[PDB]
Parts: sequence; C-alpha cells; structure tokens
Amino acid sequence: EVMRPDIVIPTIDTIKHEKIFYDLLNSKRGIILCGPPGSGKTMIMNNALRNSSLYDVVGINFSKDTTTEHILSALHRHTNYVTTLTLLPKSDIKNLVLFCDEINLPKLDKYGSQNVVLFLRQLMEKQGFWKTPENKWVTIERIHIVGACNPPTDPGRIPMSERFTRHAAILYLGYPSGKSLSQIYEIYYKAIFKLVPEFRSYTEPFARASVHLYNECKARYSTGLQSHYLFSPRELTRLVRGVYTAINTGPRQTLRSLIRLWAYEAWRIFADRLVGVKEKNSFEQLLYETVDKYLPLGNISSTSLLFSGLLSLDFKEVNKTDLVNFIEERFKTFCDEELEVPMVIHESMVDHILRIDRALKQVQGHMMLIGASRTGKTILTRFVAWLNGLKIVQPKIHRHSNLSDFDMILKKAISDCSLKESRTCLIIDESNILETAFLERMNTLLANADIPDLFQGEEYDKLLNNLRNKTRSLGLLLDTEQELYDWFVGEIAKNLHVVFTICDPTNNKSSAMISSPALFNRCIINWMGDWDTKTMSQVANNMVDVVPMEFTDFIVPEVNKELVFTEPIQTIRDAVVNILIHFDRNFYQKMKVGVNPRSPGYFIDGLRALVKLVTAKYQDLQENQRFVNVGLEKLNESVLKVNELLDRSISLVKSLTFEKERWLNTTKQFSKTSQELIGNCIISSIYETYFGHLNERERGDMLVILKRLLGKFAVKYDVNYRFIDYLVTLDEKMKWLECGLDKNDYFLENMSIVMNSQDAVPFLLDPSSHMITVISNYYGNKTVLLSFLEEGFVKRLENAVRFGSVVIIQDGEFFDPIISRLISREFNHAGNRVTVEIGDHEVDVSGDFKLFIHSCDPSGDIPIFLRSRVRLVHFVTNKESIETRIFDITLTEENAEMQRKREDLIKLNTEYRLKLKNLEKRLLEELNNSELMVTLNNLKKEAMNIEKKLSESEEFFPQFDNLVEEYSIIGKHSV
Amino acid sequence: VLKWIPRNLPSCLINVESSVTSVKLHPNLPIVFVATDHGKLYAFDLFNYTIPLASLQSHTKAITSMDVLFTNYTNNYLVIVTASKDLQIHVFKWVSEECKFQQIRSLLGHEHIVSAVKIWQKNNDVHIASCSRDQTVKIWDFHNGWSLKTFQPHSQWVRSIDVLGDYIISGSHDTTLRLTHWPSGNGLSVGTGHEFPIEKVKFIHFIEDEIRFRTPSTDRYKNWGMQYCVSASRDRTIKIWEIPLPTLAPIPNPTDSNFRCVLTLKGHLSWVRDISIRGQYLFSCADDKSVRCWDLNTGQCLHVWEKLHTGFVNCLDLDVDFDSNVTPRQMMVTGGLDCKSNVFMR
Amino acid sequence: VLKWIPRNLPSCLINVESSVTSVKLHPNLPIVFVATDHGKLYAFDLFNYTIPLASLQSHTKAITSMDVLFTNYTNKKNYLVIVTASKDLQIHVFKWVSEECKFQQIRSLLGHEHIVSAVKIWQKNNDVHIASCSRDQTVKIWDFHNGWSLKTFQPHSQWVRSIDVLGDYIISGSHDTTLRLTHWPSGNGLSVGTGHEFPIEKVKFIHFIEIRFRTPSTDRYKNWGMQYCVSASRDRTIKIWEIPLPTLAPIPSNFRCVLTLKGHLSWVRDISIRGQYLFSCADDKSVRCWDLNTGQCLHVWEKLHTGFVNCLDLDVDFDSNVTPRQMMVTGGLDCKSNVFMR
Ligand SMILES: Nc1ncnc2c1ncn2[C@@H]1O[C@H](COP(=O)(O)OP(=O)(O)O)[C@@H](O)[C@H]1O
Ligand SMILES: Nc1ncnc2c1ncn2[C@@H]1O[C@H](COP(=O)(O)OP(=O)(O)O)[C@@H](O)[C@H]1O
Repeated sequence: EVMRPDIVIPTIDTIKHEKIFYDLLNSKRGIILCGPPGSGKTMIMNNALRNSSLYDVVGINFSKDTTTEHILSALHRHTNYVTTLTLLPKSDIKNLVLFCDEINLPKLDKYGSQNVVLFLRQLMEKQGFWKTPENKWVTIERIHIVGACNPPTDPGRIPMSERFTRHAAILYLGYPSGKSLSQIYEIYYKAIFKLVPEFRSYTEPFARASVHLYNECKARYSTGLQSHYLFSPRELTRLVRGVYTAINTGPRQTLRSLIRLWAYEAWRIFADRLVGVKEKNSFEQLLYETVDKYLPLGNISSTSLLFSGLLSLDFKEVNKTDLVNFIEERFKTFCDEELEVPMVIHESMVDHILRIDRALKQVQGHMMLIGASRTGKTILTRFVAWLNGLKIVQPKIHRHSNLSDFDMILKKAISDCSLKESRTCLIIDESNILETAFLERMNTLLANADIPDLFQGEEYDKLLNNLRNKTRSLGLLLDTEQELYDWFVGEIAKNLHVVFTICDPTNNKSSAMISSPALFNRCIINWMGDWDTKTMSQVANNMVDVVPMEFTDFIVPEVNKELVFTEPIQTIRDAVVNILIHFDRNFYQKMKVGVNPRSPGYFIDGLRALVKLVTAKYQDLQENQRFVNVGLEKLNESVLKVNELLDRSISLVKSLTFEKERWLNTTKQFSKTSQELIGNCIISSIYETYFGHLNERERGDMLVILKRLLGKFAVKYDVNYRFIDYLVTLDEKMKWLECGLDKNDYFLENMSIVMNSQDAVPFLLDPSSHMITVISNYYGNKTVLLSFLEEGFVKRLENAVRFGSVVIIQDGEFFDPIISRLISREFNHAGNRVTVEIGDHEVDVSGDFKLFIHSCDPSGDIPIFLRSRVRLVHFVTNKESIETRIFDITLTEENAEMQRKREDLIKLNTEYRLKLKNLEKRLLEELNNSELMVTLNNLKKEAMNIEKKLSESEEFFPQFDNLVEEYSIIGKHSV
Repeated sequence: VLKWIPRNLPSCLINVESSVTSVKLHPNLPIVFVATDHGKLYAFDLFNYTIPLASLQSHTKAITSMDVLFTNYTNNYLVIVTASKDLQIHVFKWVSEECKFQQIRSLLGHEHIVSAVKIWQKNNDVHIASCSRDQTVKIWDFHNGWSLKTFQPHSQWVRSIDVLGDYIISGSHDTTLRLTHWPSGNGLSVGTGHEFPIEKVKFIHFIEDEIRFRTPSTDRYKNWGMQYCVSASRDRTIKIWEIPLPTLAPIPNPTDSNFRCVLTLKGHLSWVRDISIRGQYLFSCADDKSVRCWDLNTGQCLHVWEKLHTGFVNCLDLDVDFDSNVTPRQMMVTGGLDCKSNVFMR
Repeated sequence: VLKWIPRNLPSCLINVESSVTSVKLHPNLPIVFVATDHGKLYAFDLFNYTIPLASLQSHTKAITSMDVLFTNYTNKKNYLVIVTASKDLQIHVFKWVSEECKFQQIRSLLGHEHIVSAVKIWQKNNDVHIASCSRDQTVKIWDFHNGWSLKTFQPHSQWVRSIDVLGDYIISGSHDTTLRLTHWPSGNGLSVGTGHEFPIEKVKFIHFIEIRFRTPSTDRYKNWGMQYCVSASRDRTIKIWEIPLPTLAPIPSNFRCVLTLKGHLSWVRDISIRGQYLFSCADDKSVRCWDLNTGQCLHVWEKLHTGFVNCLDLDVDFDSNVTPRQMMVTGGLDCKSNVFMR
C-alpha cells in the first residue's frame, strides 16, 4: 500500500485541516490553500473528498502561460451545456470541485492583470461567464472553485488581486514538525519492513535517520545555491517508495544490505540534483555522520553503490567489472541492431545507466537529464529504453513547424500508449520546444495523465469509439464514461515515460522548463553536468590504449599530485591523457565559460583525431625508414659488387652521391623525428578540433599554453612545428590554390581543417561567401548549392544523398533539425547499403555524399546541437590578407604584365618543385622494386634539368621583394 | 541412452579465433563443425581437438547460423549450408576421403542480413529454408539453385525458423510467433505472450519411448503431425506453446488463430539464446554464462552449468532423437562469445 | 600424444619476401608468425597459406629473434603477447587481436646499445617480464606492464648470443665458448661451463616431466627443480650439461657434460625438445631428430630448403595452459617455411 498515492497518515494537523476544509467547502465558498510546496494541500483535499460520495475532483495545473480555454477544455468532458445556458456537471447526484493548482503561476499582462484569476473571480462572484463564440451568458450551477498556491514571497510567484481573494477563504499549511515527520515515516518504515520481519526493531532509527538527512539537506542545500534545490516531504515519500521497491524486488536482506540500500536510495533521491562536487562531498559526509549517529558497512560513495537488476532476477548490489562487461556486450548488440555509435563505456556512464534504468522501471517515472552537450544523454536514454523493452519516440520538430505538428505527435504517442499498449519513452530536447505553448502542453501532460484539449468534440467522440472497441477487445466489463476514461489515464500513466534532455540550463527557455511546476514535481532531476576529470581520464585511456604510442624513451616527470588526474605516471600514454585533459580545462577556462556547462565533445574529437593521425604518421614513418634503410643497403651491396668485380653502372653509382647523403641524413634524423612524433600528433589534433573558431592571436596564446603543458609532462615536440608544414602537402596546397584560395597561412590552415574533417561536417563562417565558389570549383559540376530558407530543400537533399553529390547548405544560422541524423552521423548499415533517416522516410547514402554548412553572418544563432556536433571554422580577413589583396590590386592596375608573369612564374616554380618531389619518390620506389640503368639516367637528367630551371627562375625574386617593400606602406595603411 | 546428463566438466576445450556463433554435430562421424564471428568455418575432430581438419574464409562478414544434413536416397553425403551477415547462404560439401570443405555454390536473394537456415530432404528432394532481416522467410532448392516461395509473415524482421515437413514457424523481433503453411504461403496461427524479441524457436517433435509434451493429445493432432512449439526470448524465459488445429492446404480457424502458453519456464538471468530438446529434458543456454537443463515433465532446472564460459554463451545442439536415420549419440557441444567451444561426452 | 613422429613429406609451403629468421607458433590457434630479414612481420593462417592473415613492417632492419606468450591473469582479459628482437637497437611488444586478425603494437623497450639477439617471455602469478641480450655484452630484463628496465648486468666478456629464463635463473650463451647460470633478482652468477670450441648459438633449459633427463635424481634436486640443460654451437655438436647445486639469494661450480651428440654436417641453429625427442637443424639443409635416452639420431629430413635452415618451434609440453599440439614449423634462407601437422 506504499505505492498507492491515496494513503494518508491521520495526524492531528491532518484531520484538523481535512475537517475545516470540508466544512468550508460545504458552505459553498471558494477555498485557497496556501503554503510551501510539499505541505500537503492536495493531500488533505484528496483525503477529504475521497470519502464523500457527492463531490468530484477536477485537476488543473496552471503554468506560466495558461488561458481560460484550457480551463474550459478541462471541464467539457466533466460538464454539460443544458439550456434550462447552464454549465451543469454530467453527474446528477455529485457536485464538481474545480481544483486549480498553482494559481500564483499565470503571469501578468503588460498592464498587470491575470486572465485566469479574473475568470475565477467571475466564476465564484457572478456564478457564470460569457461564452466567446455566440456571445451568450452561461450560469454555473454545481461547480465549486478550490485553489492551491504558494506564498508570493517565493520566486516565480506574483501578487494576486484582492478582488479575487475576497471571495475565497484562505487556509495556510506549513511544514509538519520534525517529530511529526519522524512519526509519519516511522509508520511508512513499519509498513515497508513488514517484508523483512527480522529487522522489525530498526523501523524507528531508519525514519529518524531519513528525516534528519532531509532536515540537514534542506538547511545546507537551499534555493540560494541553485534554483532547483527545492526539498519537500515528497522527497522522503520518494525515498520510502524507492526503499520499498528495492526491498520487494531484492534478495533476503541483512543489516549492511539494508543500510546500503537506504543510502543508495538517499543518493538517488536527494543528491542526484547536486551540481558541485563539493556539495557531493558534503552529502557523502552527511550520510556518513547520519548512519553513524542513528544506525550503529562499506564505503558509501556514489560510485560504490551500484544496485541493479540487469544481472539477476533481483535488485541487488553488483560488482563494477561484471557490470561493465555486461553493459559492453549489450551496447555492442545495441550498436549492431538499432544505431551504430562508437562510444566508450566508463564508470560514470555505468552509474547514469543504472539510475536511468531505476527511473524508467517505476510507474509514472519521468526523468529530466541536465548536462552539457555531447555527454551521452539521448543515446543512454535510448539504450536503457531498449534494455527495458520500451519503444523510443523522438518528435521530429523542425523549423517551419507549428502547434499542429507537436499536437499530432503527442496524440499519436498517447494513442500508441493507450490503444496499442506500446510502452513508449519520449525524448524531448530543449530544442523541440519552439514556443511556450509546447511547454504548457507537456506540463499538462505530466501533471495529469493526458492532455484534455487534444480530445474535444468529434475527436473526443472518436476517441471514445476507439477506446470502447479496445475495451471490448480485452473483455473488460465497463460501460460508463468515467470508468473508461480512468482506464485511459491509467494506461497512459503505466505505459508512457517522458525524458527531458536539457543542454544549457542557464538558458531562459530551459530555466522555464526546469522551474515549471509540474515538470519539477514529477520528473526525477539528474544533473549530470560536464565530465569530471576521472571520467575524461578513463575514456581517454580507453580510446588511446589501442595505438602505437610507446616507441621511444620516456623519463617520468616529477610533478605535483594535484596536477595529475590519472593513475601515477609510468608511461607515455598517461602523460598524453593528462596533457589533453589539462589543455581541455585550460581552454574551457580561458574561453570565459563562467558557470555554463562545458561540452566534452572537443575532447572526444581531439582524441579521435589524435588516434587516426598518430596511426597514419607512425605507419608512414616506419615505411619511410624501411625504404631508406633497404635503399642504403642495396647501394652498399651494389658498391661492394662493383668493387669486387660497365660504364653506365659506374656513372649511375657516382651520380647518387647527393641521394646517398640525404638518405644518411634521414637515417640520422629518424631517432629525433620518432621522439617528437607524439607531440606533433597531439598539437595537430588540437589544431584540427579546437582552433577552428579562433583568430591568430587566440590560436597563438592557446598554442603557447599547449606547448608549456606538453613540455611540463616531459613530452617532446618539434620546436619549429607548423600546421602547414605538417598536415598540408604540396598536392593539396596546389589543388587549393588552383581552386581559388587566398595566399594566407590562416586561410590555408582553415582549408586544411575543413578538408580533414571526415567524421563531423564542417561549418563555414565566411562573410564574403568566397568559399562557396571555392568548394564548387573543388568538386566541379557535382557540387550542389542548397539553402535552409528555400522550399523543397528536403527533397533536393534526399536526391543528392541518393545520387551521392557534394552538398553545400547556405544560411547555417537557420538550422533545420530534420538533418540531425546527418550531422550526428547516426547511419544504419544494411550489408553494403548505408541508410539514414531524413524527415519521415529513410534514404540510401551513396558513400560519396559530403556535407558542408555555410553561414555568412557572424555572431549568428547556432544551436548547441549543431555547435557541438560540427567542426566550426571562422573565415575572417586578417592583416596579411589585406596586404596581399591590396598589393595584387595595385600591381594589376600598375603593371598587369608584370603581375601575370610573376604569378605564372610562382605557379611554374611550385609545379616543378612538386614534380621534383614526385620524381624522388618514384626513384626510391623503382630502386626498391629491384633497361633500369637508362631509366635512372633519364630520371637523373630530368632532376638536373628541373634544378637548372629553378636556378634560372630564381633570378627575378629581388625585383618582387623591392616591389613589396615599396607597397608595404599602402598595405599597412589599408589595413 | 536417452536420460544421459552431461558431467560437471567439459570433455574438451576447443579454441577458436573469435566469438563462436554456431556449432553443429556431424550425424555420422565424430567430428564437430564450428562457425566463427570472423566469418571462418572450422571443423574439429572429436578426439584430436588441438588442430582443425578444414577451415576456410568464405564470408566477408559474420556467420549467423548453419546446419548440416546427412542425405539418404532410395535410388549419400553431408551438405553444409551457412548463413551470414553478407546477405548470402554458402552451401558446402563434406568429403570424407580427405576431410576438406568443398564449396558447392552461393545462394542469393535476400535484401538484408540472413539469420537462420534449415535443410531437410523430402522424397529424394532437398530444400533449404532461410529467414532474413528483410522480413522475408524463404525456402530454396539446393539442386536447382533457384528460389521456390517467398512471403512476409511478420511486421518486424524474423530471427529464427524451424521446419516440420511443409510447416514452418518463424519467430521475429516483434515479440510474436506465427505458423505458416509453406506450400500455400499463408499464415495459420499467432503466438502472443512474449514481451521481448524471440531468440530461437523450434518445434517439439514427437517421440516413442512417458514424456508429457512430446506425445499427441488427440487423434486429430496425431494425424496432423504437430502439436507444440518451444520458443526462447530475451525475457529470460522459455515458453512452451500449443498449436491450434486449422481447418483441414490448411485453412486457419478464425476463432482458433491464436496460440496458448502451455508452460512458461523461468530462471535464467539474461537473454535465453539457444534451446534444444533431448528426451524429457530441455537443454538451454543464455547470456548468464550458464547452461540449464529443464525437465519437461516438472518444469524444473535439474542441473546448472554455472560459469561454463567467462562470456556469453551463444549456441548449442544435441543429436536429433526423433529421426531414425541419425543415431542419438550422447555428445553435446556448446559454443560462446569466449572464443571457446566446450564439448560434453559420456 | 607425446610420442608423435613427424611425417616424411612437408605439408604446408609458406612463401615470404625475404629470408625467414624466427618462427613462433600460436599456443592456442593454428596460426604461424613469420619474421623476415626485411623486418616485415607475417601472420599466416595454416589452412589459407596463399595470403597472410596480417602483415606489418614491424622493424626497419632484420629481425633477430622472437617469442610469444599467452597471459593467464587471475583477475582482466587474457591476450597473446608477441615480442620481436631486431637490429634496430629496439624491442617491439605486440598483441594479436584475433577478433579482427591484426597486429596491435602495445609498447617498445628501449635501452640496448647494440643489436638485440634474443628474447624470452615468462609469466608469474600476475607479473609478466621480458628478457633480452645483445652485442653490448649485457642481459637486460624489462617489465611488460611498466616498460622500464629492472636489471642490467654483464655476464660475459664477449657478447651474448642467446639466453633462456627459468624463473629467477638466467643462462647465457655467447660468442665466447662458455656459458653461465646467473641468478635474476640478485644479478650474481652461479656456475659456468666450457667445452665447446666455437661460438654458442642457442642455449635453453630442460624442464622436468612427471625419462633419462626429465626425471629428478634426489630430493635436493627436486626442491631446486633443475638438473640438466641443453646447448649447442658451431661445433656441430649438441651437449647436455649437469647443473651443480649452488650454496643456497643463492651463493655460487662447473658444468658436467653428461652427453654429446655428433652427426651434424654444419653449424646448428636451433634446439627443441619434445618429450623423449630432441629436434635441431643446421646449415646443412637438414633437420636431425635425436632421442633423449639413447642419444643417437632416429630420422633425418634432407633437402627441405636450398639455403640454410634458420629456426624451429615446437609447442611447450610442460605447461598446464599450453596444449602440446602435434606440430612444428621451420624457417629457411630460401624465403620458405615448412609446417608439419599430425
Ligand atoms: N499524515 C501526514 N501528515 C503530513 N504530511 C504527510 C502525511 N502523509 C503524507 N504526507 C506528505 O505529504 C506529501 C503530499 O504533498 P502534496 O499534497 O503533493 O503537496 P502540495 O500540496 O504542495 O502539492 C507527501 O509527499 C507526503 O510525504
Ligand atoms: N562515453 C563516451 N565515450 C566516447 N564518446 C562519447 C561518450 N559519451 C558521449 N560521447 C560522444 O557524444 C556523442 C553523443 O552524445 P550526444 O547525444 O551528443 O549528447 P547530448 O545528448 O548531450 O547531445 C557521440 O558522438 C560520442 O562521440
């Protein structure tokens, strides 16, 4: 009977308040019950009106934006319109009580008035209202208006007009005393411990411990720290319910098992919403001292209490290693079956999976996950729903969407939950609530067990037809309206779980989402927040322990214990993980995040880029060293054979002196290049994944920070390291310069960044819109230009995905959330076929499809989804670009032939340098792939000809230097 | 010869390159065939298990299931078919002279990954059943190489099938069972009562040696030739079903188009992967690193093989006892995700 | 089982790019790992020898030696550990990912001052250590987990050509004709032994089996667990020594030659003992099999390779977790390998 919410312990205050409320209600007077949340206004009302066979309760929860039409809609299924107009209730023997909860919540207009409050004043004073369609007067006959509201001193509560409160008697309800709460939960704990009769003497100490913990956490964790630190006796009721569930669905219990079970429930009810780690430590010490004081046992940290039924038939504490292995195998099956995503399982992920599972296994168990973006909220929710047999439903709310789409989605979900009894987990992001009307609809859905205005009129009648058909399908014997609708709301409460995903709790819309009354009092708040440094250490180690990293000598640095986040440093891998974590922390600190959550997506992207880049670089270095060593060995063997023992062979041997000395120099430099490989790969990954949205000065400052961090942990790196000299080759650079790039180092770096993002789509922020034509020139005629503002963009994008062309979507600040599957790369694989779900029907990905997003408006509105899941790159005009463009224009307008000759000479010289490099590579390959003498003589002659051509072509550079020195003044004045 | 129970310890420990997905027993010679998640197909002797006899990589993707057939003719070789994730069913040949796998042909026709196959000989003609992720269950012809009939019995993709002559029951991902008469290609009955996707479903073939669930109840069921079915799902449960008799191509009775759970076995700690029937027992394996043995008469797990593998347990099988052409030898082989194969002998 | 006699004809012919130097067998799978003079590590499936399972340019020069070990952790997933010793003054530690059939480089061991010539891997209850020796006259022993060196000593004036590890005792064969048993955790020698006139090629211990040389004599030898060993050199002679019991940190005194074998026509390269039988090849393109009891050759294997025969591997039969497979693999100078199964 603990699960039944109609159970009330009769105390002195309870029976007194119930009797006075009933006596006031029988006097035909309005009643406004005042008091802090969790006082028990609704409780004493339900207790008073439950035993009466002549009153009925109608429950409306008022939101910030509540209108009269909501009250009318919530009453049309309970009342009738009879012209005797008169709004009589449907029942002829029982009156109707219109419970209007949170009256203080509907907002004031521009002129300081409330529509709902004035409507209720009209209801109780004039006993009627005016009906808007046909302009007629109705007369309320047997409806009593009873309200419940918090004191106006609470934030979010506004003062009420005295013209409305004059007609309503007011009863205040404070919190019960600590002795009273101890007695109440002592009765609940006796009821629970009837399941375990051999610990029947511990009911009172457990209740005293729980009430003491509640009082202490209310004293410590008040509203002044965070807005969501609102504690109530409802928290103790939730703790009692969780204790009963974990006892009933568990094995035979002992004292240590009971204490740890209760402490786990206390962690999940009270400390789940805590933000700071200091508050977590305070709660840990509070639990320690409470158990020591009242319950005279192992470690009681959050990670050490892992109670789950995923491994057995009972809810019991399980080991971390076997749980991690089980979750890994189940997630492998999930990635094979439903959605393929390469994410790493860690201890915090395991704990969050356990608590989401605990929330979803409840009845009417809704959850509100709060944390940074790319933390793993929606995938964890979908995985837990898949483990529990739920059906995931994500509303495809996009741009150019209205109330009708969301109402249809909610109606379909409700119909599936009730008619088709399909248990459904609904994921609602903060970006799926476009307007406050959606939030009000969801608040009404959570507060009640349906939405009333979605079923009105002929829609209501056809809903009755469908439910009657389904009820005769099950053979249940019920005929009246009330029993059928009770079945409806019970089925919705049983078979629907709502999950809220919030990425920026500081946002005003998300703040209203959190501070909503029904969302706060029903959902289980989970403040995951950002990743603590232990979790980042775990995931970084788990995804870099599969690469060649330890191939050089490593002297362990002597650093502070507080500056090491991993295990004590013994290898290069731990140093790399600590370096990356330190740079992530320093980057988030120096970008002035404030108290906003910090998304770990940059860390994960940097890790993956480092993995693939160090794998490729190590393979290339090993191959090059093998080639140069076998080439030197072959040259030595040929020289020895010639000495032991023909003019062409002698000339070929004598003509490879420069090649021999270059090869010897490379073999000498192999050790130095192998020592500094890991640091170069780290800095390259940081450039790829961190520095996209930075100017040159911020990039230099962050590079200085990264270099001093990288030298702190005794990791070597190239002193003259450069991104262009490392990631940009001559082939790529010449292709870009033929495509139309500028001669800027910054623009070349950004082009290398956008052309190496094979995982996440690149976001181009180019105000001049030159990169549109640049990338159109790169892919030739296969490039297609789409926009988010044009009709028919969906079908064009689907056709381009089916064909496999390269798509550039303009206006990136008007992001359309239908392509969230394309941005997050949540593809599905059908053998050799890769399909993605765009809009409502899945389409086939050809594999040559590429996505670019462009936006020419700086300081635009980029959603945190797109912002976290793309490689955003800025394209700004720096000083060097100004000087170069000004010089090019003035040289074209001064001596056009000179400028044409100069640009042709530069293109020719760099083309010959590329040809010389390719010739050297071909020479090495042909030497290692052993007629041939003539081929190598021709190669040597071609190389000599190219060298002579460059020597002749370098006779005009001082004139260009004199020209740029002459025009530097106009360049600097222009900038 | 029928009430044999395997010992506490396995007779041998066969090591395979990666996760073992399916294992099959040769009905005639003591040799076991082991599939592989890497796509390989091994063949290990029952007495010299250190080295394989023949193995080859035919699929580029993971093998999902396989079965063998010792063909007999009234006018004589072992046929190995193998489903995989490559949308293909490769048919092999087992020559006993030099113990080498001989590839016969590759069977195509599925638009998605194929899960289960079944092979049987009917009057000197052999047919190959198949079910895939494209919601299509098919029965093909080995000699002709072409398809014979294709139909879609389930709203979600089908995961396992089993054939009793011309009747096939096909469990699927939509938590339901359906019996379809293959030559007519129409559904007959539905099995509802599971809440999680069906892992493997198979018939309860009759025996004459008393077992409660392997005997006919009425003369009409004996004339039909099938009465019961067993299905294992992800609900950690093994359910025994009862097939209602249709109007006898059979015509489904509208008021008798639903199954009836005769018995529901419970006690597994995770997804029940594979099931098998020997005599009065129901050998089953699950993801709890355990193998049960449920007595069919009493519905109790008489023996539990706790921690047989250190990982998941995928597949097992016994010798078919309802067929007089195969001697029901007392050998059991069990594979799992631990990249190991355990064989129980004597 | 343990009395298997190899067949006359080779069964598998494995082709590589260069001369095979070291061959090691997978202790649980029919997979052969082949190392070449080009440094390319080759993993060849036995039933598909036309193409390798996985190939990797592990070292930039010739690989000199190789060893494998399958870990058995009491708590942690077990995996195969592969080490390679080459002329790059470095040692690479690999891991065979049999899930995908790829080579995963875990870590590298650096510190040897010239080319590494031999390695040896062994496992304690939860500790794995890696030994090595090289031309700079030292025997360096590393740690598999941490990666840094744990012991460094010079046992010989000349440069050690081969080592073997049995727990806390190391025996080193060098270019000089002598050997020395060195205690591992204290780094002090225990006994030496001379008698050869040519540089020593390969030296390894002899383990007891529950036989002339695999049966302990007295209880004091049972407590130590070591009585004999095997070594061979370019003398075309394989000799069995007797290990004197030191004054037990043990305190050290000569090796008693109890058996000598003659019949090889050139310098031998490898030594392997399979129960009652001893296997050894040489540069005479022949593999000679020797009985332990009689001490005389039983079968010969002529003309397997046109060039020299480099290495042999036979599975360890004194280990509980290692099954004694009836198999052996040999490598040759002619870019060819031979596999004998069943
Ligand atoms: N006998 C009792 N006396 C006082 N409070 C009680 C008693 N029984 C239960 N409660 C508490 O009253 C709470 C119900 O409060 P509720 O009516 O939801 O507050 P509100 O009026 O703000 O909605 C329950 O969570 C329960 O802990
Ligand atoms: N434990 C993890 N290991 C590796 N990557 C992770 C992990 N958790 C999340 N991610 C990254 O986050 C992405 C999915 O999380 P996401 O759904 O973006 O979080 P949110 O719900 O806050 O938007 C994946 O692309 C993945 O790369």
